[PDB]
Amino acid sequence: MIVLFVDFDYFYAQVEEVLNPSLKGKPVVVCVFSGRFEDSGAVATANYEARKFGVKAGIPIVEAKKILPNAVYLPMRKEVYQQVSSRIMNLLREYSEKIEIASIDEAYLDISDKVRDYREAYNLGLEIKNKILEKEKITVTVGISKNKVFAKIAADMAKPNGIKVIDDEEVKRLIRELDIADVPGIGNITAEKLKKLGINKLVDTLSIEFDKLKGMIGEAKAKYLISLARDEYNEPIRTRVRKSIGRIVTMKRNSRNLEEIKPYLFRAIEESYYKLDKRIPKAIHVVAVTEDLDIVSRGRTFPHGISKETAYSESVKLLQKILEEDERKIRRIGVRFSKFI
DNA sequence: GGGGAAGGATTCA
DNA sequence: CTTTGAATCCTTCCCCC
Ligand SMILES: [Ca+2]
Ligand SMILES: [Ca+2]
Ligand SMILES: [Ca+2]
Repeated sequence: MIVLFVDFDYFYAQVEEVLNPSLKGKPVVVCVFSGRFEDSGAVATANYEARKFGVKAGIPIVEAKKILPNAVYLPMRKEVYQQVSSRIMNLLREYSEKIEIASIDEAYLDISDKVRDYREAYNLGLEIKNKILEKEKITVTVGISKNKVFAKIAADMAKPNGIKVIDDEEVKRLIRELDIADVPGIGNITAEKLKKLGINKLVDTLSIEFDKLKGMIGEAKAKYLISLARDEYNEPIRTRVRKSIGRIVTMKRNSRNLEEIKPYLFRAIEESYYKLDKRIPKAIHVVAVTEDLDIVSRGRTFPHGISKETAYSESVKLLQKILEEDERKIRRIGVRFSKFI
C-alpha cells in the first residue's frame, strides 16, 4: 500500500506567526505557564529560529529566557491551534477517505487507491502542501512510504517544510542503518533498555532470543520491532476515536486537605465535561501527582453513563481513597473519563 | 488454560 | 521547583457464558 503522512511544522508557534506575520523570522516560543511563580512552567514549542539556539519543547521558561531573553514568549492558546488544525484536517479528507488523525498536527492518509506509484504519490504530496499553504498559510512536511511507520520516519527526515519518499530499497537500508531510537513508539525508556542488549538497529532485533527481548521491553514492543525488522509490519489506516478525555491541574500549594483540593478537582471536572461534549463516560479515574512527582490514581466503572452529578460525588470518593491509601501530599490533581457510550 | 474486563502504573509525545 | 493529554502495558481476578 502507499501511505502519505502529514506533519504540521512547529505547529503552535507557526499558527502564532500566521496570526501575527511580523513574528516571522524572529524566535517565537509558545509557553505553558503553571502559576507557581514568575515564569514557572515549560516551553510547549518554539519555531526553528528559537530551536537553533537550544530553546525547545520541554525546557523551563526560566531557562529559555536565559538563552534567548529577547525572544517573543507567548502563552499557549490551544483552542486556536485546535481550530486551525481542524480546518487543515478537513482539507486532507479531500485527498483520501481513509485518513487517520493521530494528533493535533499529524495525520496518515492511505492513498493506495489514489496513486499508482511513488512518483505520483510525491506529486500528490506537493499538491497537498500547496493546498494547505494556500488556504491556511501553514507549511507542513510530507512523508511517503509503504506503511505508517516509514511514512512518519520519512517526515522526520525531511522536516521542516519538506517532502520525502522512502521507497522499498531505502526501507531495507533503514532497517539496517537507522538508529532504533528513532523508530516511532520507541521513547527514551525503551531506547535505553534496547541499548543494554546491544541493539542499535532494527535488524539487531532478529538475532536475539525473543523471550529475552520480550522480557526486557515487553511483548508488544518486541513483536512490533521484529515485524518492522522482518519488513512485515502492517497496520491499516483507521479512523481515530479518542478513548479518554480528562484534565489534571497543578495546585497553588501542595496539600492533603480534602476541602482544599475539591475546588481544583471540580475545576478539572467542569473542563473535562466541556471537552466531552455529548460523549457519555461510563468510567472515571481520579489522578493525583504527589509532592515528589509520583503519579497515583483510583478509578471506577459504572454500568451506565456518568451524569456530572455522579462525577462530582464519585470523584470525591476516589480522591478520598487516594488520600487514605497514600500519606504523601498532593501537588497535582485531576480527573479522567473513558468508556464512552 | 486463557478470554476478557477492570484497576493502576508506565510510557510516549 | 518543567506540561500535561492520552494510549499502552502489566496484574489480578472472575469464569467456564
Ligand atoms: Ca509537527
Ligand atoms: Ca506533533
Ligand atoms: Ca509510580
